[PDB]
Amino acid sequence: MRHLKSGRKLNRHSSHRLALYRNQAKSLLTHGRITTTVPKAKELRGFVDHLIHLAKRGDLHARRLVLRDLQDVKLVRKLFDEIAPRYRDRQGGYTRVLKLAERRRGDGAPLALVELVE
Amino acid sequence: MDEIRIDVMRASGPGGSGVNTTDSAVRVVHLPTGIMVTCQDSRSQIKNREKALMILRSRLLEMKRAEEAER
Amino acid sequence: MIQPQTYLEVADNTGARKIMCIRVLKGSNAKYATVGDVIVASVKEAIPRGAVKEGDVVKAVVVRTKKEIKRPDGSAIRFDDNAAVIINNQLEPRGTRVFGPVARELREKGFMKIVSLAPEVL
Amino acid sequence: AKHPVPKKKTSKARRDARRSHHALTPPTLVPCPECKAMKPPHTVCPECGYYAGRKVLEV
Amino acid sequence: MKGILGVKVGMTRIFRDDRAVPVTVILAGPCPVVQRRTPEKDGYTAVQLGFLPQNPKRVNRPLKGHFAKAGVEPVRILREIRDFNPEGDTVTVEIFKPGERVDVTGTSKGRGFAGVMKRWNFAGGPDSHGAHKIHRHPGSIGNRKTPGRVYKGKKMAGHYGAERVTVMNLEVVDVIPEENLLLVKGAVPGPNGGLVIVRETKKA
Amino acid sequence: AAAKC
Amino acid sequence: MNRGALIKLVESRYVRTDLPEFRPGDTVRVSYKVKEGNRTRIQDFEGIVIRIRRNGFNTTFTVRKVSYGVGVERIFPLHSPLIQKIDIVQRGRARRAKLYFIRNLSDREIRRKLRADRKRIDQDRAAERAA
RNA sequence: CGAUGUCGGCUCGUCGCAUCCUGGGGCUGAAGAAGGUCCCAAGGGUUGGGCUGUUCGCCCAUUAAAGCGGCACGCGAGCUGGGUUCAGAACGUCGUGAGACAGUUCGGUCUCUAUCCGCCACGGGCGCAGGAGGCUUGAGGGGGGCUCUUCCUAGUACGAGAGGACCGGAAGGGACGCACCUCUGGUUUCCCAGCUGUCCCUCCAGGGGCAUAAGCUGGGUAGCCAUGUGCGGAAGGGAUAACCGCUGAAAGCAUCUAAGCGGGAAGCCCGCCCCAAGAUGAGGCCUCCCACGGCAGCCGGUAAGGACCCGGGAAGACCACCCGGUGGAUGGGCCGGGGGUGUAAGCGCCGCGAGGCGUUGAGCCGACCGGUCCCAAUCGUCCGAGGUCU
RNA sequence: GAAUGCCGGCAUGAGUAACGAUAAAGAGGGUGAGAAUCCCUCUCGCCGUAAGCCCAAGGGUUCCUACGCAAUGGUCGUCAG
Ligand SMILES: [Mg+2]
Ligand SMILES: [Mg+2]
Ligand SMILES: [Mg+2]
Ligand SMILES: [Mg+2]
Ligand SMILES: [Mg+2]
Ligand SMILES: [Mg+2]
Ligand SMILES: [Mg+2]
Ligand SMILES: [Mg+2]
Ligand SMILES: [Mg+2]
Ligand SMILES: [Mg+2]
Ligand SMILES: [Mg+2]
Ligand SMILES: [Mg+2]
Ligand SMILES: [Mg+2]
Ligand SMILES: [Mg+2]
Ligand SMILES: [Mg+2]
Ligand SMILES: [Mg+2]
Ligand SMILES: [Mg+2]
Ligand SMILES: [Mg+2]
Ligand SMILES: [Mg+2]
Ligand SMILES: [Mg+2]
Ligand SMILES: [Mg+2]
Ligand SMILES: [Mg+2]
Ligand SMILES: [Mg+2]
Ligand SMILES: [Mg+2]
Ligand SMILES: [Mg+2]
Ligand SMILES: [Mg+2]
Ligand SMILES: [Mg+2]
Ligand SMILES: [Mg+2]
Ligand SMILES: [Mg+2]
Ligand SMILES: [Mg+2]
Ligand SMILES: [Mg+2]
Ligand SMILES: [Mg+2]
Ligand SMILES: [Mg+2]
Ligand SMILES: [Mg+2]
Ligand SMILES: [Mg+2]
Ligand SMILES: [Mg+2]
Ligand SMILES: [Mg+2]
Ligand SMILES: [Mg+2]
Ligand SMILES: [Mg+2]
Ligand SMILES: [Mg+2]
Ligand SMILES: [Mg+2]
Ligand SMILES: [Mg+2]
Ligand SMILES: [Mg+2]
Ligand SMILES: [Mg+2]
Ligand SMILES: [Mg+2]
Ligand SMILES: [Mg+2]
Ligand SMILES: [Mg+2]
Ligand SMILES: [Mg+2]
Ligand SMILES: [Mg+2]
Ligand SMILES: [Mg+2]
Ligand SMILES: [Mg+2]
Ligand SMILES: [Mg+2]
Ligand SMILES: [Mg+2]
Ligand SMILES: [Mg+2]
Ligand SMILES: [Mg+2]
Ligand SMILES: [Mg+2]
Ligand SMILES: [Mg+2]
Ligand SMILES: [Mg+2]
Ligand SMILES: [Mg+2]
Ligand SMILES: [Mg+2]
Ligand SMILES: [Mg+2]
Ligand SMILES: [Mg+2]
Ligand SMILES: [Mg+2]
Ligand SMILES: [Mg+2]
Ligand SMILES: [Mg+2]
Ligand SMILES: [Mg+2]
Ligand SMILES: [Mg+2]
Ligand SMILES: [Mg+2]
Ligand SMILES: [Mg+2]
Ligand SMILES: [Mg+2]
Ligand SMILES: [Mg+2]
Ligand SMILES: [Mg+2]
Ligand SMILES: [Mg+2]
Ligand SMILES: [Mg+2]
Ligand SMILES: [Mg+2]
Ligand SMILES: [Mg+2]
Ligand SMILES: [Mg+2]
Ligand SMILES: [Mg+2]
Ligand SMILES: [Mg+2]
Ligand SMILES: [Mg+2]
Ligand SMILES: [Mg+2]
Ligand SMILES: [Mg+2]
Ligand SMILES: [Mg+2]
Ligand SMILES: [Mg+2]
Ligand SMILES: [Mg+2]
Ligand SMILES: [Mg+2]
Ligand SMILES: [Mg+2]
Ligand SMILES: [Mg+2]
Ligand SMILES: [Mg+2]
Ligand SMILES: [Mg+2]
Ligand SMILES: [Mg+2]
Ligand SMILES: [Mg+2]
Ligand SMILES: [Mg+2]
Ligand SMILES: [Mg+2]
Ligand SMILES: [Mg+2]
Ligand SMILES: [Mg+2]
Ligand SMILES: [Mg+2]
Ligand SMILES: [Mg+2]
Ligand SMILES: [Mg+2]
Ligand SMILES: [Mg+2]
Ligand SMILES: [Mg+2]
Ligand SMILES: [Mg+2]
Ligand SMILES: [Mg+2]
Ligand SMILES: [Mg+2]
Ligand SMILES: [Mg+2]
Ligand SMILES: [Mg+2]
Ligand SMILES: [Mg+2]
Ligand SMILES: [Mg+2]
Ligand SMILES: [Mg+2]
Ligand SMILES: [Mg+2]
Ligand SMILES: [Mg+2]
Ligand SMILES: [Mg+2]
Ligand SMILES: [Mg+2]
Ligand SMILES: [Mg+2]
Ligand SMILES: [Mg+2]
Ligand SMILES: [Mg+2]
Ligand SMILES: [Mg+2]
Ligand SMILES: [Mg+2]
Ligand SMILES: [Mg+2]
Ligand SMILES: [Mg+2]
Ligand SMILES: [Mg+2]
Ligand SMILES: [Mg+2]
Ligand SMILES: [Mg+2]
Ligand SMILES: [Mg+2]
Ligand SMILES: [Mg+2]
Ligand SMILES: [Mg+2]
Ligand SMILES: [Mg+2]
Ligand SMILES: [Mg+2]
Ligand SMILES: [Mg+2]
Ligand SMILES: [Mg+2]
Ligand SMILES: [Mg+2]
Ligand SMILES: [Mg+2]
Ligand SMILES: [Mg+2]
Ligand SMILES: [Mg+2]
Ligand SMILES: [Mg+2]
Ligand SMILES: [Mg+2]
Ligand SMILES: [Mg+2]
Ligand SMILES: [Mg+2]
Ligand SMILES: [Mg+2]
Ligand SMILES: [Mg+2]
Ligand SMILES: [Mg+2]
Ligand SMILES: [Mg+2]
Ligand SMILES: [Mg+2]
Ligand SMILES: [Mg+2]
Ligand SMILES: [Mg+2]
Ligand SMILES: [Mg+2]
Ligand SMILES: [Mg+2]
Ligand SMILES: [Mg+2]
Ligand SMILES: [Mg+2]
Ligand SMILES: [Mg+2]
Ligand SMILES: [Mg+2]
Ligand SMILES: [Mg+2]
Ligand SMILES: [Mg+2]
Ligand SMILES: [Mg+2]
Ligand SMILES: [Mg+2]
Ligand SMILES: [Mg+2]
Ligand SMILES: [Mg+2]
Ligand SMILES: [Mg+2]
Ligand SMILES: [Mg+2]
Ligand SMILES: [Mg+2]
Ligand SMILES: [Mg+2]
Ligand SMILES: [Mg+2]
Ligand SMILES: [Mg+2]
Ligand SMILES: [Mg+2]
Ligand SMILES: [Mg+2]
Ligand SMILES: [Mg+2]
Ligand SMILES: [Mg+2]
Ligand SMILES: [Mg+2]
Ligand SMILES: [Mg+2]
Ligand SMILES: [Mg+2]
Ligand SMILES: [Mg+2]
Ligand SMILES: [Mg+2]
Ligand SMILES: [Mg+2]
Ligand SMILES: [Mg+2]
Ligand SMILES: [Mg+2]
Ligand SMILES: [Mg+2]
Ligand SMILES: [Mg+2]
Ligand SMILES: [Mg+2]
Ligand SMILES: [Mg+2]
Ligand SMILES: [Mg+2]
Ligand SMILES: [Mg+2]
Ligand SMILES: [Mg+2]
Ligand SMILES: [Mg+2]
Ligand SMILES: [Mg+2]
Ligand SMILES: [Mg+2]
Ligand SMILES: [Mg+2]
Ligand SMILES: [Mg+2]
Ligand SMILES: [Mg+2]
Ligand SMILES: [Mg+2]
Ligand SMILES: [Mg+2]
Ligand SMILES: [Mg+2]
Ligand SMILES: [Mg+2]
Ligand SMILES: [Mg+2]
Ligand SMILES: [Mg+2]
Ligand SMILES: [Mg+2]
Ligand SMILES: [Mg+2]
Ligand SMILES: [Mg+2]
Ligand SMILES: [Mg+2]
Ligand SMILES: [Mg+2]
Ligand SMILES: [Mg+2]
Ligand SMILES: [Mg+2]
Ligand SMILES: [Mg+2]
Ligand SMILES: [Mg+2]
Ligand SMILES: [Mg+2]
Ligand SMILES: [Mg+2]
Ligand SMILES: [Mg+2]
Ligand SMILES: [Mg+2]
Ligand SMILES: [Mg+2]
Ligand SMILES: [Mg+2]
Ligand SMILES: [Mg+2]
Ligand SMILES: [Mg+2]
Ligand SMILES: [Mg+2]
Ligand SMILES: [Mg+2]
Ligand SMILES: [Mg+2]
Ligand SMILES: [Mg+2]
Ligand SMILES: [Mg+2]
Ligand SMILES: [Mg+2]
Ligand SMILES: [Mg+2]
Ligand SMILES: [Mg+2]
Ligand SMILES: [Mg+2]
Ligand SMILES: [Mg+2]
Ligand SMILES: [Mg+2]
Ligand SMILES: [Mg+2]
Ligand SMILES: [Mg+2]
Ligand SMILES: [Mg+2]
Ligand SMILES: [Mg+2]
Ligand SMILES: [Mg+2]
Ligand SMILES: [Mg+2]
Ligand SMILES: [Mg+2]
Ligand SMILES: [Mg+2]
Ligand SMILES: [Mg+2]
Ligand SMILES: [Mg+2]
Ligand SMILES: [Mg+2]
Ligand SMILES: [Zn+2]
Repeated sequence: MRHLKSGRKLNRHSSHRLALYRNQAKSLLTHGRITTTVPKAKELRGFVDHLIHLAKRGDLHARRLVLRDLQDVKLVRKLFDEIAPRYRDRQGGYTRVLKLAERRRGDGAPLALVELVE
Repeated sequence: MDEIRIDVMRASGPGGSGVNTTDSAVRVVHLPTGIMVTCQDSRSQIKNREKALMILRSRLLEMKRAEEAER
Repeated sequence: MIQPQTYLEVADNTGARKIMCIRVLKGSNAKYATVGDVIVASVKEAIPRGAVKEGDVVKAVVVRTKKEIKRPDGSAIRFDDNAAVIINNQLEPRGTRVFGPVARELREKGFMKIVSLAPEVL
Repeated sequence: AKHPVPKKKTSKARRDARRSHHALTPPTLVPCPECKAMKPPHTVCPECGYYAGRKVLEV
Repeated sequence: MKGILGVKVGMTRIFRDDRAVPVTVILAGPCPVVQRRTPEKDGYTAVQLGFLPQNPKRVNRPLKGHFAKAGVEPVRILREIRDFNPEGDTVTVEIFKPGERVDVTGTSKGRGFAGVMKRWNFAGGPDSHGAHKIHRHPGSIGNRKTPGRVYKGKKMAGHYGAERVTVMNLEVVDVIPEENLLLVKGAVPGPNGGLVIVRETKKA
Repeated sequence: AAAKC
Repeated sequence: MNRGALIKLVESRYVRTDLPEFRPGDTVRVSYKVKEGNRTRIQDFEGIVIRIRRNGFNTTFTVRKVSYGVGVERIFPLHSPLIQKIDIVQRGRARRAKLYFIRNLSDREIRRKLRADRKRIDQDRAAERAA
């Protein structure tokens, strides 16, 4: 049973799944838009949204929190000085997920893009 | 024989498919005293019931011949 | 929650130190004994010249359990050990002193003399 | 286990009675309001790149 | 044979006479009478109650007509209470006073495909001493050539839960008519937010 | 394997 | 509906606010109404608060004490009407929220581990200095 | 004999009744209590341990009782493999010997994939003369069915005494069942903290990886849970069994019977709970649509509706079921509360220093109760009556 | 028409078991008719008395480069022993 459980497993153990969310956060904040599978996209939303929100806070603690996951002071600087300003007055939902139409040839995986919002 | 109970049951040890499924082992109980004799010397429940009853009597006889000696 | 094989300390001066439960005297097949329930036990450890001796098959009422006892007012009580007072067939204690606290449940179950002799009732 | 095995050859009638549930359902497709091309609903149109009225990606 | 429809709020406890009382809270009323089954017309007696107000944009035309013929605003749940003809045309928690006994019906929690241990309390297998991949298995399911089959109704694995369950003879601990709440002593089938039925008890 | 002896 | 607010509403006729705040590691004396065969007396139970599990009105706190040689733990619903009063006997300072580890400690070691919470002791003495 | 796997155990039952207990009886060498014996009764129940491979049996502690049998001595394509039932070894014994043994002793490979019937669950199709959305009747099934202790009556009846009821009425248990998560108690794979070694970022400080598929440790929400909580066995109606009668012949008496009538069981029928109209005998009610266009048929376009697709769900393997789809609080975010952890970083101060104090119940913070259209459920597509005959 | 016959062909089981260590993946860029699977970049994980390096046996062109993808590769393939 699975009653009222939050969180996909994406057929990974605890440390692989976390690392997966972290490397996708890195790619997303880096390029602004990434294509991945639909389930992964849906889970990256909140994991990344939270990081942007801490950037909106701007304090040193927040930065040190973000660096636990992103680890790249350059990228964290991009987050704090370019990305986060765009969202001062947006109240969450800095990310969006739109499903693509074609599937991966080699396994049929439904894809989607994840991107930052205007 | 009205104060004697006779139990039958599977035996012990060798005998392959036979010893597995045969009620060849006999117990005999003298119900007032409680003294018993068991026997699985043969493969026959009948030859074993006979040898067990014979021993139960011989033993009871000695117990009876011995309480008299004390007297 | 006391069952056969369970060891209990002896909270009286009979000379018994440790009894090992061998029967929960509660109906046909009670699985566990709690405070106020009588068990049968054998005396596994005793002290010299006491009334009971190592090997006797005695009765005893559980007075302290390590599993918490629940109560209608919504509270619960827990003791650091499992303890029992050795009794006779008329349910009276056989020693003359009860060591340590006992569950107030014993009162509502007919063990006043045990509740009386105990130093504290919780 | 003791290696369960088919007791009888399955007949043509019965193997095909089994596949009576195997047909594919054609893919759900709606027209794209922008370029009138057919595409699965709830996806960005892979032909013109529009979704929700606006352009979302280069095709 | 009074009854009402209701939703399960959750559990808590109150203190009544220096005692904790485990209670489930039910939001029962109010239930507009939508149709009355009569012997002259339906062959039996019962009242079709409504419960929970509905967005009329969601109620299709066959249902809108049904509601209209009664004068009732669209309701989400229609359920009957057999052998119950209330005087008025609205049934509320006030049909129960504290101290009465009720039967409560709900849809139990769904275990899905449930093993033979969780479903039927089977003892399962040993976990050591050589037990071979059978630790939660049912064991024998039959005899041999006689009867050479397995009985209908033989307890096996399969879906378990999410089925109608009535718990009987529950006590009514309190009735808060201000909020259509019903307190009931004990446990009631199903999840918080689930729909339940509260009937008068059939025990005596 | 086990045997009928 | 707001199911949580309904539960809160049901429970609210039973909520106390007359009891002092206390933390794990504090020493506390609970005055508890206890029925004894016939009558109702107040039996005190003083000891270290080794646990407070919080669930709103359903909060319970566990108090440990050694009594005539044997350790006794007694669980109390924090909003029980069976509680006459609670008196703060000492403020101890813990570093965790559940002090189960003191079941295996000596008297000396517990004294070493839960020293007097000077800060909340000066808070308790700076209070009542409201006349 | 081109194989029907053999003891015991475990698991899972089901049936018989020559009934171990519980219910109802007659006789008693039945005062009462307790027995004996036989009759009715198979609804339910029928404990845990020591020895032994054991079956069997003995023993300990209980119990209302610790029933006996059938089902390939039920059940190894369900498990076990202690015994039996290969090859090794030894003892006793027999044999000159090789070897032998219902003699003993130590050891000794038990085969991932279920085609058909059957069983447990879940769908798809078609049917139920118009098409639909709801709500239902219950033919017929299934589940369940146990019992003890104490107290009152009453220390009464009975009994020299010891001892000690019927009837009736309270209360409290054991086991089993169904549900539940408020409490008690678990878990809680990253919800928090602490800790070691090492490598790293960035030198300090602060962190991150790895030490398990959590490195270790202390805790831990929801959920799922029992050891925890609620509730169940009935009541009651009816017909009966053994048994006991009323009235009553044949047969002037007598007779429970031949005419007729009554009493009478944990059992039987109903009652309770659950399934159920594929109940093709395809039921009933409420509401909705409606005689469209083209030569009991075909073809088109629609109706009420439905499905697809999407956001989801204490629903779930897929399917199904339930909710929601911008006219929206469905999931994600954000906010407030709950809850856990237990006082973050940074700074200031004290200490030579490990550290300590303050800022501070701080900081972090899954799932819980909610709010909020910030993000996504865009936009749409297809199917779907015109009712045969008497 | 049968010999658990011989040789071959084709069925059934079945879209089933499985796809060979639970060291682990993610994205971006490129190429191409075609890319989860080839090339490049960044991030993550694993071995490190080895899962690195050098000899001897054995193997025998498998080495390097260009052009290729029918078959071989347990999928794919533009890649490749
Ligand atoms: Mg499960
Ligand atoms: Mg699981
Ligand atoms: Mg959720
Ligand atoms: Mg996670
Ligand atoms: Mg997997
Ligand atoms: Mg995997
Ligand atoms: Mg997989
Ligand atoms: Mg790891
Ligand atoms: Mg990158
Ligand atoms: Mg670009
Ligand atoms: Mg990609
Ligand atoms: Mg992916
Ligand atoms: Mg700064
Ligand atoms: Mg989409
Ligand atoms: Mg698609
Ligand atoms: Mg492929
Ligand atoms: Mg491919
Ligand atoms: Mg005989
Ligand atoms: Mg034998
Ligand atoms: Mg032997
Ligand atoms: Mg032999
Ligand atoms: Mg034979
Ligand atoms: Mg002692
Ligand atoms: Mg002595
Ligand atoms: Mg000794
Ligand atoms: Mg001795
Ligand atoms: Mg004593
Ligand atoms: Mg002591
Ligand atoms: Mg097998
Ligand atoms: Mg096997
Ligand atoms: Mg196997
Ligand atoms: Mg196989
Ligand atoms: Mg065949
Ligand atoms: Mg076949
Ligand atoms: Mg065939
Ligand atoms: Mg064929
Ligand atoms: Mg078939
Ligand atoms: Mg064909
Ligand atoms: Mg198939
Ligand atoms: Mg097709
Ligand atoms: Mg009240
Ligand atoms: Mg419900
Ligand atoms: Mg449910
Ligand atoms: Mg579920
Ligand atoms: Mg179950
Ligand atoms: Mg279970
Ligand atoms: Mg078991
Ligand atoms: Mg077992
Ligand atoms: Mg087990
Ligand atoms: Mg195991
Ligand atoms: Mg094995
Ligand atoms: Mg197996
Ligand atoms: Mg195993
Ligand atoms: Mg199982
Ligand atoms: Mg099995
Ligand atoms: Mg067979
Ligand atoms: Mg067999
Ligand atoms: Mg048959
Ligand atoms: Mg279901
Ligand atoms: Mg009751
Ligand atoms: Mg309300
Ligand atoms: Mg319902
Ligand atoms: Mg609802
Ligand atoms: Mg709540
Ligand atoms: Mg102390
Ligand atoms: Mg310390
Ligand atoms: Mg200290
Ligand atoms: Mg302090
Ligand atoms: Mg043969
Ligand atoms: Mg053959
Ligand atoms: Mg054959
Ligand atoms: Mg064969
Ligand atoms: Mg065969
Ligand atoms: Mg009979
Ligand atoms: Mg009887
Ligand atoms: Mg009787
Ligand atoms: Mg009699
Ligand atoms: Mg009598
Ligand atoms: Mg008789
Ligand atoms: Mg019976
Ligand atoms: Mg044994
Ligand atoms: Mg032993
Ligand atoms: Mg034995
Ligand atoms: Mg024997
Ligand atoms: Mg008896
Ligand atoms: Mg007896
Ligand atoms: Mg026994
Ligand atoms: Mg049987
Ligand atoms: Mg057999
Ligand atoms: Mg048998
Ligand atoms: Mg067998
Ligand atoms: Mg078999
Ligand atoms: Mg086998
Ligand atoms: Mg066997
Ligand atoms: Mg077989
Ligand atoms: Mg089998
Ligand atoms: Mg077989
Ligand atoms: Mg063997
Ligand atoms: Mg072995
Ligand atoms: Mg051989
Ligand atoms: Mg010799
Ligand atoms: Mg010779
Ligand atoms: Mg010789
Ligand atoms: Mg000779
Ligand atoms: Mg010989
Ligand atoms: Mg031999
Ligand atoms: Mg022999
Ligand atoms: Mg031997
Ligand atoms: Mg020997
Ligand atoms: Mg060995
Ligand atoms: Mg042997
Ligand atoms: Mg295998
Ligand atoms: Mg099959
Ligand atoms: Mg067949
Ligand atoms: Mg079938
Ligand atoms: Mg169907
Ligand atoms: Mg019709
Ligand atoms: Mg319908
Ligand atoms: Mg019905
Ligand atoms: Mg019926
Ligand atoms: Mg039928
Ligand atoms: Mg029935
Ligand atoms: Mg019954
Ligand atoms: Mg009396
Ligand atoms: Mg009288
Ligand atoms: Mg007397
Ligand atoms: Mg009585
Ligand atoms: Mg049963
Ligand atoms: Mg149920
Ligand atoms: Mg259950
Ligand atoms: Mg539950
Ligand atoms: Mg449950
Ligand atoms: Mg809990
Ligand atoms: Mg909870
Ligand atoms: Mg919980
Ligand atoms: Mg807890
Ligand atoms: Mg974390
Ligand atoms: Mg450092
Ligand atoms: Mg580190
Ligand atoms: Mg590393
Ligand atoms: Mg490493
Ligand atoms: Mg690792
Ligand atoms: Mg380890
Ligand atoms: Mg960690
Ligand atoms: Mg832990
Ligand atoms: Mg814990
Ligand atoms: Mg929890
Ligand atoms: Mg919990
Ligand atoms: Mg649960
Ligand atoms: Mg339990
Ligand atoms: Mg007459
Ligand atoms: Mg007469
Ligand atoms: Mg007659
Ligand atoms: Mg009659
Ligand atoms: Mg009468
Ligand atoms: Mg009658
Ligand atoms: Mg009864
Ligand atoms: Mg139904
Ligand atoms: Mg129908
Ligand atoms: Mg129906
Ligand atoms: Mg027909
Ligand atoms: Mg018809
Ligand atoms: Mg029929
Ligand atoms: Mg018809
Ligand atoms: Mg119908
Ligand atoms: Mg009808
Ligand atoms: Mg549908
Ligand atoms: Mg789903
Ligand atoms: Mg589904
Ligand atoms: Mg699904
Ligand atoms: Mg819908
Ligand atoms: Mg729409
Ligand atoms: Mg729509
Ligand atoms: Mg929402
Ligand atoms: Mg929300
Ligand atoms: Mg709503
Ligand atoms: Mg989700
Ligand atoms: Mg808090
Ligand atoms: Mg501090
Ligand atoms: Mg600080
Ligand atoms: Mg610091
Ligand atoms: Mg600091
Ligand atoms: Mg300094
Ligand atoms: Mg400190
Ligand atoms: Mg907090
Ligand atoms: Mg964090
Ligand atoms: Mg926050
Ligand atoms: Mg919060
Ligand atoms: Mg969050
Ligand atoms: Mg809750
Ligand atoms: Mg609004
Ligand atoms: Mg469109
Ligand atoms: Mg021929
Ligand atoms: Mg041949
Ligand atoms: Mg051939
Ligand atoms: Mg050829
Ligand atoms: Mg061939
Ligand atoms: Mg051939
Ligand atoms: Mg071929
Ligand atoms: Mg084939
Ligand atoms: Mg083939
Ligand atoms: Mg095939
Ligand atoms: Mg398939
Ligand atoms: Mg198959
Ligand atoms: Mg399969
Ligand atoms: Mg395979
Ligand atoms: Mg597979
Ligand atoms: Mg493999
Ligand atoms: Mg692999
Ligand atoms: Mg490995
Ligand atoms: Mg592994
Ligand atoms: Mg590895
Ligand atoms: Mg993987
Ligand atoms: Mg990535
Ligand atoms: Mg990738
Ligand atoms: Mg890649
Ligand atoms: Mg790529
Ligand atoms: Mg590729
Ligand atoms: Mg390709
Ligand atoms: Mg590469
Ligand atoms: Mg090294
Ligand atoms: Mg060479
Ligand atoms: Mg070679
Ligand atoms: Mg070559
Ligand atoms: Mg190729
Ligand atoms: Mg090609
Ligand atoms: Mg190819
Ligand atoms: Mg070529
Ligand atoms: Mg190939
Ligand atoms: Mg290939
Ligand atoms: Mg290969
Ligand atoms: Mg190419
Ligand atoms: Mg090469
Ligand atoms: Zn387009």
